[PDB]
Amino acid sequence: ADSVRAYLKQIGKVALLNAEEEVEL
Amino acid sequence: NSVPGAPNRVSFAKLREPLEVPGLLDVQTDSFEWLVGSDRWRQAAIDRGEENPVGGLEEVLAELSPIEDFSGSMSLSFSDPRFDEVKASVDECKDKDMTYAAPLFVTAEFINNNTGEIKSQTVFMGDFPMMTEKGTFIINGTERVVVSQLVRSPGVYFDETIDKSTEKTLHSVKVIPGRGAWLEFVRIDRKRRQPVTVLLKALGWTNEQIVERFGFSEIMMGTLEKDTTSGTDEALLDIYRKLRPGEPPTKESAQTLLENLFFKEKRYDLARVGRYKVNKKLTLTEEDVVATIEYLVRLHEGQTSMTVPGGVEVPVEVDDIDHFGNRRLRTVGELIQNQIRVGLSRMERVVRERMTTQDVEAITPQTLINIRPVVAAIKEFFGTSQLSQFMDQNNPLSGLTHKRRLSALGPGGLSRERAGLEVRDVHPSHYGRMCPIETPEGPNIGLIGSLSVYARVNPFGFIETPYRKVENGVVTDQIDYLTADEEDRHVVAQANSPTDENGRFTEDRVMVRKKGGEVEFVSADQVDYMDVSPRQMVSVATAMIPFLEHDDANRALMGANMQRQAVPLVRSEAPLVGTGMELRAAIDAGDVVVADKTGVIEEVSADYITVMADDGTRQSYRLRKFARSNHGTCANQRPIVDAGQRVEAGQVIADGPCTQNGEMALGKNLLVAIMPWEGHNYEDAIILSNRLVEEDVLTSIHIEEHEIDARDTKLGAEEITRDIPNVSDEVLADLDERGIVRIGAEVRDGDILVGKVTPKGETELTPEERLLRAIFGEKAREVRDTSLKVPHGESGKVIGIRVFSREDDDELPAGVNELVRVYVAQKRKISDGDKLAGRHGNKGVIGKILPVEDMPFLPDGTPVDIILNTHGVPRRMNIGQILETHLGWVAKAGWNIDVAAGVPDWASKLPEELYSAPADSTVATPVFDGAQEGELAGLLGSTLPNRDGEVMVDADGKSTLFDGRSGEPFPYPVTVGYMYILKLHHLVDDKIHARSTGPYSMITQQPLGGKAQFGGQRFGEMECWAMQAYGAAYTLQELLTIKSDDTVGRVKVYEAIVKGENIPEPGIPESFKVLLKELQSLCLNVEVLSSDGAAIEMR
Repeated sequence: ADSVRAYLKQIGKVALLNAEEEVEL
Repeated sequence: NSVPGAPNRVSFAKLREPLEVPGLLDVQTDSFEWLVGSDRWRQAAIDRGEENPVGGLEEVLAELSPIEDFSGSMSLSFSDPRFDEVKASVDECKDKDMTYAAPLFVTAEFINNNTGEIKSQTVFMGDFPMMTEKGTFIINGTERVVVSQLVRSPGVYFDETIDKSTEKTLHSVKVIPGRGAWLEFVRIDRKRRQPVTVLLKALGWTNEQIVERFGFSEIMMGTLEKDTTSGTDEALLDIYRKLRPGEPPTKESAQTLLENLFFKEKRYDLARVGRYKVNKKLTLTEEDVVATIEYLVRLHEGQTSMTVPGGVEVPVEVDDIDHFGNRRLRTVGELIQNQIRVGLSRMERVVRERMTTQDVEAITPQTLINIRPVVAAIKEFFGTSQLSQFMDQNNPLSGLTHKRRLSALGPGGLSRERAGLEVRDVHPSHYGRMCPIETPEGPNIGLIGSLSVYARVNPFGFIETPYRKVENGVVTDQIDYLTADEEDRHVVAQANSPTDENGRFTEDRVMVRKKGGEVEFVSADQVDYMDVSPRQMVSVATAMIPFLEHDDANRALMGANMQRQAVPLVRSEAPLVGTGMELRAAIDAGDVVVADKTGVIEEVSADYITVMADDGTRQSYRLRKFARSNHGTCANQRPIVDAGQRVEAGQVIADGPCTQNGEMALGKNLLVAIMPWEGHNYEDAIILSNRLVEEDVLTSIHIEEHEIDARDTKLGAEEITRDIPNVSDEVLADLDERGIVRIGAEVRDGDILVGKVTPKGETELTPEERLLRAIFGEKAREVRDTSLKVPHGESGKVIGIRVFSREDDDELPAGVNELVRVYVAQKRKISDGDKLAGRHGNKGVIGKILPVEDMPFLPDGTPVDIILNTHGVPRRMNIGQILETHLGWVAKAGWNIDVAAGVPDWASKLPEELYSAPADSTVATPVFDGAQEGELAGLLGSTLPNRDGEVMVDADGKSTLFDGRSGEPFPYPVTVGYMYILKLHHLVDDKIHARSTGPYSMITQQPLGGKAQFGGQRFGEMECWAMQAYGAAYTLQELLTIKSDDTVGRVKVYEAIVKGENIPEPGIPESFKVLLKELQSLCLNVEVLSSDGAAIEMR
């Protein structure tokens, strides 16, 4: 119902990188 | 009586007060003393009750301590609140526009669990507004009152509502906490479609436990039998998606959701009220949520007793939200506590987060603490809150009832519009607690009420009433204060039941009140408690209506409201026929000067009064003199004592605005004639003797405050000055050097008070204006004239002046260099159009005032002061006003018995020592034991003379009046007497308004209403209807175009009247042009088309 809840749902679907991937990207 | 200097006012009361009226300002002082927890409150709760008293401040400070992040690595702890001496005195604050406050100090301990170090720091929370002796606060210089709010106490309350369809029975239970989501039977957080069984498994209880605990409940088994939830974790999931839709859950989140919602103390707030309510009736415990459902099933089944599975037995019955046992009443201390709690929790947020980004070991109690939100809560509570009001003072009585008012509106309570008439109706438990006869007439009826005379507030917020317990038909001296819950427990004997010798039941049977409350008649056998006295139910103002018992509650309510509406007279004469309260209501108001130590008077000046105590100590009291009150009445005080006089503790040294010799005087005693007179007093109108003008008996003073400031402007600095750009030296004739009106000057409408000037430019003068400048040589001045003048329709003498300058050290908001306040005062003679009234709800305007020559006048040649119309009296059920009219004559002329030989039959029941009173003696008839009809007649014959031995009034309370106009007598005997009538705060000078042209509104060009703006009258929807029914098109058009909204047409019409030309044709109302523009802004294309040519342009 809430607009911030909506935005958190989507940013939650991605996955946190570790140090190695950040370098990779 | 029992008051040292009490004047002698004889009473007809046939009973004896077993209990003095309590200090009736107490409700305010106790609530506050609890919050601040001064030793005065310490001793109170130590000498009785619990042994660990916790002040409100400490109580909310315990909740904070400690502050610990998720790591628990650091802990910020609070403790030991401290107050310094008050910054400035009350008098100083009201003058300087500051708030009466004590700075608060706290000890903040920050601990690092890793390093084990301690940092102790003293912290300044802010200036904490204190409470005056009178129960008020001074907030930014204005005296304000915090009214106590009525609320639903936390607890489990059940309601039985018959099915709108099946007609079958249903409950329907609710649980309301201090804070957190509320549940209803499981419908939770306003989520329907929830079976009560699915959650019982969510705790982890297996179904056999349901079959074990449910037991006799049939729908308890059928609900689990119908419910399809299999497993305790699967039910938490059906609860998780209904409570938190949109978020996919986790077994860590699914379990903690229920635990965190209620059981956890942080999210769900156990109330001391709620904790106490249900603990006896049955934070939140799983044990408690089971007993809830258990209580419910054993209600719809019809059993009256529930023995918990492991608990103790209590009645199973419906609960009433209007019963005062379930209704508090959050007092001022608590209303402050709650606002402090909010301020701390907002600070805890910055304390918690601050710890994370602050370099560790560099954090101190101060660096984590930012006090902005704590003081803001207080300041923002006193301003803008509906429970914090500007004290209502036109008379001591108005002020005294403002405190003691309890209203159900405000934050934390129902809105005025939503609540139905069930809460407005008087409940049987209001008896002796909240006065039923006193409330507003407007659509606040029943939402606002005043606390009763003997009522007293409980530490938990429930009102208690004093009672005297009876045992075996004998009423003891034991006086026990009972709440509404314990009053339903017993049988309350009627206040007046005949007393027997050393005391006991005399009358065969006793008047009693049951727990219905349902009244009953039983013998002296079964009673427990009795009423402390009549008028327990009544409030202070209500208790001040003589012959209250004779007036319908309708007119009584009006009568109470209008007493607090009166205005102090210059002379302030006390009521000839009074009731009990006048004495004690004036001293407890605080507008009278009382001595706190026995002693003698050293000096008496109009300015101050000093007394030399027997203690050797020296006390002095500065007198309020012509002080302007909140609404403009006059607070002037006068000393009633002389130099040599001895005096006793608690006596009355000086009279206040409405008081005489210690008792409330809200009006004057006037000679009344009840005949209709030549169609002048008609339809509630009143006529007056011009005597009341010549002799200033109804005269009263009034004081207005005018204010102007000189600030810094982008184009320069404003300067208060005597130089005005265009004026004659005459207008300035009353200004001093600086340009402010001289003290003692006389000021008319439009006169200058404070001259001021502000920079202007670039001007671009009109050519026609620049030519006259050259001719008469007056340089166009550099600055516009913005100056303080007296409002239209006002006048008086200049009393005092207050100047605050930035040049002088002083103080002021940024930008303001100089502030000057001017106080104007005027004597207002009683005027035709002013509103008068008696204590019985009888009100009317003055319709005429006649020369004392032509008035109904007694055989003595004594003119009557007021003529009241006969017709208004009979139909209004206020007939008490006729009684006091008779008694008024009695008390004025004196009387004798009735003896010898013996005392007559009527006096037997019985006036005691009342057999004789001299002329002018004052009387008191307490409301519910007053004089009685028999006793009036016996007194009505008594006593001559005027001077000569002739009698002016018969045993009917009538006399032969001579018309002062024709000189012939009036054919029939007319009722005369003395009535107590009050002057009321609706005055013609204030209510007469007129406008031709004036300011117009910015967005709409309409004239702006109100007298401040010089405004015009609103011609409304309903007025236009009337105009249309008449078929007056040109009148209607006129009012709506060239008389308001037509910007060219209104200036033309003026141009036409001044040239005597015809009034021109009207144009388009500006408001309509605005409407088109507002519809365009919604993306609505609105075109005004002619027959053609299609689109017309508004321009």
